This record gives sequence, structure tokens and C-alpha cells, in this order.
Amino acid sequence: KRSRKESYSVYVYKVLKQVHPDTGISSKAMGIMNSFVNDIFERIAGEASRLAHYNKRSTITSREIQTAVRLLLPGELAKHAVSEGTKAVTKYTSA
Amino acid sequence: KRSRKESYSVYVYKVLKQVHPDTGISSKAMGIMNSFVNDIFERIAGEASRLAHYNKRSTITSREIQTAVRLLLPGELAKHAVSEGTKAVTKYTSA
Amino acid sequence: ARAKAKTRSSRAGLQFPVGRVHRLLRKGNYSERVGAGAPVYLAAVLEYLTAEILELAGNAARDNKKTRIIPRHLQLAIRNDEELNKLLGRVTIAQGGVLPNIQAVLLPK
Amino acid sequence: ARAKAKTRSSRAGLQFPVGRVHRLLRKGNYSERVGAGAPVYLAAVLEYLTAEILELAGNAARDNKKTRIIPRHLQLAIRNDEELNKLLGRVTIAQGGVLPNIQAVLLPK
Amino acid sequence: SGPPVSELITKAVAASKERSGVSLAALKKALAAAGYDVEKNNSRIKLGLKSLVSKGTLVQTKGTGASGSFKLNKK
Amino acid sequence: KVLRDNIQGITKPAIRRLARRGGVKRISGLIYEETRGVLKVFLENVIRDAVTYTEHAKRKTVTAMDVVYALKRQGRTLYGFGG
Amino acid sequence: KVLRDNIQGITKPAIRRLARRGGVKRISGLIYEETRGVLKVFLENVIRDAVTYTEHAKRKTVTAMDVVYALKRQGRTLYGFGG
Amino acid sequence: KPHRYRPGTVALREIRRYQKSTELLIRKLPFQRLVREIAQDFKTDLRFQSSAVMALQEASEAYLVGLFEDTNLAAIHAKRVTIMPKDIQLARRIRGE
Amino acid sequence: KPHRYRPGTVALREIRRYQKSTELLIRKLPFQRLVREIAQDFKTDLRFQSSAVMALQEASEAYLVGLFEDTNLAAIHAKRVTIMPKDIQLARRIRGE
DNA sequence: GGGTCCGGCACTGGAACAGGATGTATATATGTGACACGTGCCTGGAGACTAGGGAGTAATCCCCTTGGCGGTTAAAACGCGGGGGACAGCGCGTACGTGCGTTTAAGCGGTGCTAGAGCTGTCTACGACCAATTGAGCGGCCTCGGCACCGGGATTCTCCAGGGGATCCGGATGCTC
DNA sequence: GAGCATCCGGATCCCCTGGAGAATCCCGGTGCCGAGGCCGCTCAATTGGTCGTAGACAGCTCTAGCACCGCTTAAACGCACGTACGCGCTGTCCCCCGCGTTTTAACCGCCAAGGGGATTACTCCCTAGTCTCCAGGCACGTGTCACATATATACATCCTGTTCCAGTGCCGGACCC
Repeated sequence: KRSRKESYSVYVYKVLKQVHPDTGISSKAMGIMNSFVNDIFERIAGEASRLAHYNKRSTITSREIQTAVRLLLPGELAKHAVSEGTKAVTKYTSA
Repeated sequence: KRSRKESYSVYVYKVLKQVHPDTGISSKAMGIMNSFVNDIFERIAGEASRLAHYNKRSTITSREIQTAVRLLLPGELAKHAVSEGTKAVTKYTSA
Repeated sequence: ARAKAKTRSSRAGLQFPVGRVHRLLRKGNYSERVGAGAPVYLAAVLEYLTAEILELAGNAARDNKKTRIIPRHLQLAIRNDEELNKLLGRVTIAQGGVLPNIQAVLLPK
Repeated sequence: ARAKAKTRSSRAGLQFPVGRVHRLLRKGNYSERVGAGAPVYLAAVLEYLTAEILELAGNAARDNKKTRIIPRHLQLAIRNDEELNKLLGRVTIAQGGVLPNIQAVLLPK
Repeated sequence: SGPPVSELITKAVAASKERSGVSLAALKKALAAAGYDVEKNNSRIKLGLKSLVSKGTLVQTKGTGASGSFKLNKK
Repeated sequence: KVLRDNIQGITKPAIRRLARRGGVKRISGLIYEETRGVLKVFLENVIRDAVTYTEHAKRKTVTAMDVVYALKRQGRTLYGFGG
Repeated sequence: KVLRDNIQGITKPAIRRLARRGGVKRISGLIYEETRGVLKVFLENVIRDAVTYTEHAKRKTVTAMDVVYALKRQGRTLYGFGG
Repeated sequence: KPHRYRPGTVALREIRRYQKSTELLIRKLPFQRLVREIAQDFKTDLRFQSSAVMALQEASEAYLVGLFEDTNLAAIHAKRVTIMPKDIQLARRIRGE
Repeated sequence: KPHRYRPGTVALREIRRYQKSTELLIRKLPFQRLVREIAQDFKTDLRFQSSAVMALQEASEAYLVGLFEDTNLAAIHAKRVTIMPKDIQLARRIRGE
């Protein structure tokens, strides 16, 4: 009897097959990516927690997620990231 | 009147009375010490949150505060802080 | 009787589980109260970062004519981009190695 | 029939506000709950740190024949103790300046 | 009294007489081995070598000024 | 109204006196524009973060709070202006 | 069980190979003892952090998670060990 | 004949002078104009608290002076006392910037 | 006469070879023994899982290799090809430890 | 006829080009085990409704921020000069580089034991929440002495203008041819 | 009798010290404004009771980690030859401190006017919570082909011989005295 451990494996596999149908991965680099998603998530989420506590807002909002993304990510990644995120959240609100 | 601004000024002043009954302190350095208390407070609080999450503990206890005090403070500061804090909590549990 | 099950990532059209990261933000205690659009937004951001780093890794692997990603490819991808280098400066990848960097004074003649 | 309102800093024998620290960790969102001994412990360690800093600051003030402490004296305090230097290496005091430090090659023969 | 440094330098350049000129470090160590306070006489040996090369009794091989290697004249 | 050349407003003897605060004895001519540039980079990097903090605040004024806050995020937290 | 002199257990050619990783052309023979010293200092700091992490957990065995966690709080993050 | 000190002796004296000092070195108005100028290229119509631009100002000489002992160590490393921008580039590259 | 390359060329070939390489570079068992050796001093009877030891291995190698590009920058800075312990020391000092 | 000065030539030092050795790269064969795909399941995600509250927005004021105007001078700007380094070259001593052999201990494969990791169940200690109420904590305000600025006199630092010792150079002296 | 060797004393240059000036240090003096303390207020701390719930512990399994053991070389190490730097020193050129004068805009201070900071009142959008349901992701099993490894060619590259060009020192001739 074992305990299942959560991860992000199949989702990164789906992203790989979307960007490259015919390429593989190593399991070590897969652990690299799972830790990568966790670490970048922790950075962005900690920035959002700080931005929430700063202006006396007890609610984290996608607006301050946007400020955190523009904060941590320098340059071109920020403008791309806000682009897919705005179209994604408009798609979410539309359905 | 006005809404208030929470501070740590007079506590630094009365600690000055405890350690040096004769000397005074400037308001600029007093704001520095309020910044100092907030900075060390948020560092220890953040490490407390990490040690809580990391063992899947959702109670902030005195023990991981002791570990984080050991962890951030180097050496002599850490050990004397452990001694003084254990002294304080033994007086606290003894009402 | 009840509506057909449809995950919110699919309604967004995104690949990482928005529900899972939403739960992880709930139990991270990074806020008392969490809005609906923020996990979708965060998921989309992580998808763009993963998409760009994997396309860089895929071109690196195609350069090395290996079909499968090795952490050497991932190190070469993350370090040959100056902007991701600024994003991930103080980190080393396990079994990553380093970029080819030889200084001109070390070369002969 | 309620008992006399005494303070938890007093039963702790401490002067830093233990209840205020307890409140600020309660609304700081670092866990769902906090034990009783943790804010007492953190108020204790903060009080020791401030006692150390201001003891060195008052000694530096007496060094400069002054009964009033300037942030310059805080520089002479923290930057001349290596353990506090390791505590606060990355911080700068506003209107504080730097210790007098001259490299040995700079002085003439 | 004692002989001045110039005769010692002529003996130093005549001591080895390899194909290139004798160097400044080699002549300093030659003065140290024969017996001389080379530590406090750096300006002295500089002016002496410049004075002797100005007469043409010894000629410069490669260097400029006090640097380089030093070898005796044609005759 | 608009401004074009304020990097020359950080003058030569002021940079010199800063180098005295750094303990630098003698300062070459090519130093000056390099210090101006690295000053420009550090300032733009912090003020961009600060103005994003203000845009989060929906506030048209740069406050000392967000300056201390952005310098805290950039690993150079400053003492004496919090609160 | 007792180990005393494994500080010399890292060999001289191992330090040469790390120097080749660092792009060192010519390495001095005097480098090795101070590299061993700074290596011991860095390991001492990180395992001090790690043993505090594990004695918090009341565990006598330290994990890779604790290693990457301690290196995370030091600002020398690694990836790929459950972090 | 007017007196004239050897160079560096004066320089060491004002090193001691401003180093025992605690006051500001850079003029606040041209620098504050520079702050408005660099803020202008991102969003128009910004306003600045006086204490805010001052706090940014001590942040400025803080980073500058720290880079300066960095470059001072770099310059004495090369057996020199003259500072060159190549030392500054070294300091920026070791600092991670 | 048997063949022999000039100094540095073999070293530069080692640079290309090992920098192209990705494998773990220090010996596993003596380094693991050293980690235990340091480990008894702070707490007795400490046990290791192997992946933690490889993690410390890669961490040590990463910290060292970064210090060696730092000292290469220092050696170029002092117009040298050799690093000397003051190069490493000033690398430590500018990194702020 | 000797002394000296110039030109040439052959000997030696230092560059251009082919050639061998070798390590590194490329082509082809082979197994294997880690990548990948299919299954069971079950928990983690989701749909609906409810409660409740954090927050968006109108309003206001005020105060703190921005704009402008006169005066003074400290600081900036420019120029002359002079001096301290920057740095290139050369050479010498040395300190690793590398290439051989040797010892060994790391590395690999195999096996037993266990101690701790970890999972499950208890349940008791303990923390969160909330009505009520108070005393410490902060805004406001007001006085004063420690201190910032001002001025006068010593002291230490700096730099430059005279004295002492070593050195080099020229003249006297003796000796020998 | 004089040409040369030698010795000895005088000029000269570098080092070595005393005195003048000046920048800072130290001793009074004055008026000022931050600070410390009184005072009023009001709000978060405190008590106490309850309610739920979460971590500490007992116990039980099972997993990889520790220990032991036997081959088997890759590497650790040492030594010796050798070549390639580190740096010490100085020559030389040049670039930048220092000091003075002239300019200029910074600082101050003085005054007007309003932009949004900040707070309050309101009313409403949004989202934790909970019960229920069901399906995608992960443990698990398996199978299987890109890749690690081995082996046979091919070429770059790197050092060296060999071959030609240039410097130069020594020898031969010519001039001049």
C-alpha cells in the first residue's frame, strides 16, 4: 500500500505534444520541470501574497497577479504573458 | 481627528530605558528601528510559514519559531536567543 | 439530473489544471480569499513559460539530433536566452552543465 | 467577576508587545492558527535583538561624546560587529554612510 | 675607499659573455655574489649603466633605457 | 514640460565625492558615463517596479512606501523610510 | 564509524576537473587548500541548515527535499530533487 | 610661491571628510528632475512625495557606493590605484547584473 | 622522441571535453564520506538517502564551478592566466559572504 | 705602413609549409531499460445554492504636492600646471603541465538486517471565536536643553628649505721603466 | 724624466632633518527646535467559556540504507623534463588632481492654487462552504525502440622537420693619416 503523490506530469507531456508531437523527454528533466512549475508558482504566488497584504486587501485578484507577472518577469515575457492571460480569462468568462 | 498608524516606537524607547537610562534617540533612527522590527518580523514569519507548510503543519508553534531563530540568526545570537526565549516561555506558562 | 462534467481548464482551453492550482493557492495561505480569474491567469502564464522553454529545448535537441530531452538541452535552453537568464539567474539545473564559454585570452595565438 | 486586566508581556516578563505580535501574525496569513508560545518567543527574540543593537548604539554614542543616538551610530554599531553584519549585510541605513575604511596601499610611505 | 661600481659592472659583463647581453637582474645578482649593497643603490646602478652606455664602452642589445640586456663593445 | 538631458545633472564632482565615499583615490575620465549608465539602469529598474506598484494602487503619485517595497523585492531593502 | 581525514578525500585532479568546468586555463598548486576550505564552509552552512530542518521534523534521516530546501533559502537553488 | 599639496593627499583628506560624515552628497533637485524624466517614459503625469524621492536618492548612493568599494577592491587587485570602467564591468558581472 | 603536446592545449581539450560533458564529476564515495564527516559534528548518528547525497554533490559542484568562472574573470582582470588564492578571496568578498 | 672604417658573406635565428600521430568526430551494429502506453480506481474536481462579506464607487476636503519669483552664494565649470601612475618590454626564475609508470581504492555486483519512514487509529490538549470591557498606546501640544551653527586658539599633517653622508671626479704623488 | 698607477681630497647629488603654513581638533558661546513628557481619547487586548479539531503518540509494516565482501580496473599519485608565465623593474608618455577664477543655478524662503489621498457611506458582486457525484491522473504492469556502448574509418589539429629569409658578427678590402 502506497500514498499517491501529486505532480504536474501529464500536463507538461500534453504541452510538449502540442509544441512538438515527435519528441521525448528524460524522467530527470521531467523532475526538473515539475520542480520548475512548483518554484515559479511559489515565486508568483508569494509576490501576490505580499501585494495583497500591502494595500490592506484580503482578496487576491487577477489584477495583482498581472502586477506580479509584470513585476517578476522582465521585458518580452511579461507582455506575452498578459496577452494570453487576458484572452484566456475572457474565454473563461465567455463560457 | 485621524485614523491611527500602528508603530513600535515607545517599546524601543522603554528598552532604551532598560539598557541605557541616560541616553537619547533620534526620530530618524526610531523609524529605522520600526523598519528593523518589521523586517526581522516578516523574515521570521515567512520562515515560520515555510516550516509549517513543509511538515504539513498548519499551527505556528513555538518549536519551529525556535528552529527558524536558529536558522536565520548566526551562532551566538541564535543560542542566546534560544536561551532567553526559553526563559520567557517558561515564565509565560507559569503565568 | 445534473450537468455534464466539464473541467474549467477545458472551458478556458488551457492545459495545466486550473482547479489544482486553485486548491494549491487555497491551502498555501497566500490569501484569505481568492478570486476566480487569478488561477486561470496563472495557469496561462505557466503554460506560456513552459511552451517557450520546451520549444527552445526541442530546437536544442534537434540540434543535438536526439529525439528526447536531456537536462543538458534544458540547461542550454534556459541559459542561451538572456531574458530567461534574468528570470532564473541564481539557479543551477541538476546534470545541466554550462554553456560553451571560453575566453579569447585562453585561446592560442 | 472578571479578573484584573494584566498584560501578557508582563506575565512573560517582557517589554515588547506580545499581544500586538500575536495579532500581526494572526492577520499576517502564515498559518491557519498560531500557538500561544510562538508570539512570546518571537517578541523575546526581537527584544533581545533590539537590546543588542541599542546597547551597541548607546556605547557608540558615548564614544562620540553624545547622549543622542544618530543613525551614523547605528552604522558604527552594526557594521563593526561581524555577526550582526551577517544578519544585515544586504541592508542600508538612510543617512548612515559607511565606516572609515582605507586600503593599505592607499596611504603614502 | 673601494673601486666604484663601473669596474664591477665591466667584470660582471665579462664574467659570462654569452651570445646575448647580460641582463639587469643578472648583473644585480653578480654584484650581490661578488659583494655589494644592491638594495640601496638602484638609482646608482641605473645612472652608472646609463653613463657607461653613453660613452659607448658597452652597447645595448635589445631594451630601452635601463631595461633589456647589456653587452660589451666591438673592441 | 518634457525633459531630455538630466543624466548630465548628476555632475562630475558629485560622482567624485561618491567615489571618496567608496574610498576611490583617483578617477579616470571614462568612469563618469559608465557610472551614469549603471545609475540609469538601477534607477529605471526600481522605478518601473514602483510605478507598477502605483498602478496596482490606482494612484498617480509615487509614494515612499512603494519605493521601499520595490527595493525590498529587488534585494536591497532600505531602512529609514518604512511607515 | 569515526571519520577524521576525509577533507583530503576530494582529490587534486577533481579540483582540476572542476576548474576545467569553470574555464580555468592554468591552475596554481596553492589553490587547493583554500578551495577545500571554502568547500567545507559551504557544506557546513548547508548541512547546518539541513540538520535544523530535519531535527524540526524529529527525523534522524535527512532527505533530498531538505537539501534543496536549505539551498533554496540560501539563494543557491538547484532543481530536480522533489523541490 | 603659493603652497600646493601633492595629489592624493588632499584626496585622502576629503575621503576621510565625507567618510566620517553622514550627509547627502548628490544635489537633490537635478537628481529629482532625473527621477521625473525616467518616470516620464513609462506613464505620464506622475507625482512624487519629497520623502519618496529622497528615499530613492539614498538608495541611489547606496548602490553606487557599494559598487564603488567593489570596484576599489577590483582596482587594487590589479596592483593599481586608478579606476577604469573595465573594473566596473567586472563588478557588475560578479554581482549578477 | 615520443610525442608530447605543449602545455595548456591538453588543458583546453579537457575544458572542451568536460564542459561538453554532463556527468557527475567528483568521486561519489569519498565525498559522501566527507559529508558524513562534517555531519557527525552537529548531530550524531545522521543517515543519508542517496539522492540527497547526489543533490549535495551537484550543489557543491555548482557553487565551486561558479566561483571558478568568477576567478577566471579575476585572472583576466589582473592580466593573468593563473588564479591565486587572493582571486578566490576577493570573489568571496564581492559576493558578500 | 699602420689604423680605422666600410661592405659582404656565411653562420645562425627566426618565419612559411608539408607531413605524421593522434584524438576527436562519423558510420554501423546491438541490446536494454527507461520511455511510453494501457488499466483500475478513487479521490479531487466540479455543479448548485446559500451566506455573507470585501470591495467598487460617489463624495469631500485638505493638505500636501506642484508651479512660480527673488537673492546668495556654494558648487559647478573651465583652464594651467604638474606630477603620479599606466602600461609595455624584457628577462629570469620558477611552478605547474603533461606524459610516463604504480597503487589503490572507487566502482560494481551481491546479500543480509534492520531502523526508521511512513501509514493508520486515538484522543487529548489546545487554539479559534466571540460578548464585554477596560488600560495601554497613540495623536495633540508645549516646553528646554542638547545640540547645530559661530567663533577663537593648538595641534598635527604636509611640504619645502637648509645640513650630512656617499660618490664620482680631478689633481697630487711615487714608482718604475 | 715622464707616463701611468694610485691615493686622497674636493664638488656634487641624494638622503635627512627643522620650520612655516594650514586644515582640522578642540574649547567656549547662543539661540533654536526636536524631543520628552503631560493629557485626552478610544480600541485592541484580555478573560472566560465553548467547540471543534489537529497534532502527539502507540503500534505495525516494509524499504531502502547500512554493513559486509569479492573482483576489477580508472584514476590517484608521484616524479621528471620541460616550457610557459608572474612579476620586478624601469622608461616613457600621458592623463588626471589641485588650485584658482568666473559663472550659475541650488537652496531657501515666500506665496498661490489645486489634485488626488484618504477616508466614509452605501449597496452589490463575488466567492468560500457544503453536499453530492463522477471522471482524469497516478500507481502498476508491460513492451519495445532511441540511445549507450562497441567497433571500424576519416579528418582536423597540432607539433615538428625542412626550407627559405633576415640579421649580424667576423673577415676582407679600401681609405686616410
